[PDB]
Amino acid sequence: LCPFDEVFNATRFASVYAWNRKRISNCVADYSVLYNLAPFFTFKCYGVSPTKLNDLCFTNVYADSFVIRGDEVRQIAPGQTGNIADYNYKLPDDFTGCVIAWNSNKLDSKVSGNYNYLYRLFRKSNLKPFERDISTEIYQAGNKPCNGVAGFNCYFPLRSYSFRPTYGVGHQPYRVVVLSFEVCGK
Amino acid sequence: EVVMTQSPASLSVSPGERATLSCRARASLGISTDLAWYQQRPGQAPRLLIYGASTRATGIPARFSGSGSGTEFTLTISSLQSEDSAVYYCQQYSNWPLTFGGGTKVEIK
Amino acid sequence: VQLAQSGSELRKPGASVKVSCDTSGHSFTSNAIHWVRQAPGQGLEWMGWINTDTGTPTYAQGFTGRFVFSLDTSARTAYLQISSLKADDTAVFYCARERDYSDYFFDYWGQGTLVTVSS
Ligand SMILES: *[C@@H]1O[C@H](CO)[C@@H](O[C@@H]2O[C@H](CO)[C@@H](O)[C@H](O)[C@H]2NC(C)=O)[C@H](O)[C@H]1NC(C)=O
Repeated sequence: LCPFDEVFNATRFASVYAWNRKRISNCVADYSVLYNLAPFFTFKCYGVSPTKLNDLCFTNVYADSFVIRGDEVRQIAPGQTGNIADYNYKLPDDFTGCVIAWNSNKLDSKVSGNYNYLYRLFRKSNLKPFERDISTEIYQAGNKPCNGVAGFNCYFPLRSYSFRPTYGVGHQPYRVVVLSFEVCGK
Repeated sequence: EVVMTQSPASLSVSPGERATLSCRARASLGISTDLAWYQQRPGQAPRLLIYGASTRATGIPARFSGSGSGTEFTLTISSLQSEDSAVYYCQQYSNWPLTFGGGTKVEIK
Repeated sequence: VQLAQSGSELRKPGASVKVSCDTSGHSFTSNAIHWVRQAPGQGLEWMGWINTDTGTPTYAQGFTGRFVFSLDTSARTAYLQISSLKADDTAVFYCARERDYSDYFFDYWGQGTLVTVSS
């Protein structure tokens, strides 16, 4: 069988700018374990109907996992724009796969503020699909070169989410797992 | 769930001799050094020996050295004393069926 | 490192048992306090955890339905509920609390509460 429970149930999820990518190959993928779980608040699939996953075979399955807030969960979709889509994680316009997200307020939020999750705020250009940019070079927002020193018009590209339990539903952390298809179901 | 096969199930080694304890986990993708070693002397509650694959907890003597990464893990105790005769468990803080090992009963000759 | 729990308790089969775990002895930068069950002869079994300051409990595969985790009004002492006790439910229930946040190993352990189901 395929190690889905090594992906969805993992204790450590990476920040969105440094999203993980887990190979799933040479296994039987039973996707019915995904449908029949109470907490999965977004099982969205593009190009494949969710109910027909058990009848299809794929050569590879890649599971990208990261943590964002509820307000940018809609940003994980083909042809979407914004901070997560443009600077952190871009899905191709011809994306074939499923995007799975669920609220993890009890696991990723701390009353004093969980600063452990980062996102990229500034970048020279939009990310290509499935491209990862872990560089933390000082972004030059103006004309005077930064020379690696932050300050005026010299912003560090990464910001902290600051997850707390008392935040609203849109501001609570959401754990997102993106399945890429292009491993036979049974 | 991640299931440990902690072996040997019971050691019996002389004092002053290295005791190697192994904890293999049935994880397809591996754990990647997310293992914790506990020690439960008869009576008292378990004591955290080694968190992570290698680094030891505060107050733990240098004898308890950990090793391993991914799937095969190994704990070694150098220069055993009479107070190291206990039961050693291994835990994965990787997924969220947090599972302890079967335990190894270390005995001093 | 020696979280104070409740003492040993004898309960007839089918009754309910109240296991406490005082945690106010130290200062913890963590929101999770975990419960571990140890059989009288077998090894350690992870029961689950309850989210401090949120009160949301999480249970393992085999420790759901009859096992209920609860907190205090001050969110310091965590209580454990076992209902419809069977003759095979006798065990030592350890209360484990992690030192740092998102460090899911248990540096701090309770003394252990042994429930006995007999007559
Ligand atoms: C992740 O772990 C949870 C347990 O915490 C799994 O949930 C269980 O799933 C089985 C079926 O696979 C059910 O019979 C149980 O009732 C579920 N328990 C709970 C508490 O929900 C979950 O299946 C795991 N994730 C995956 C992808 O397997």
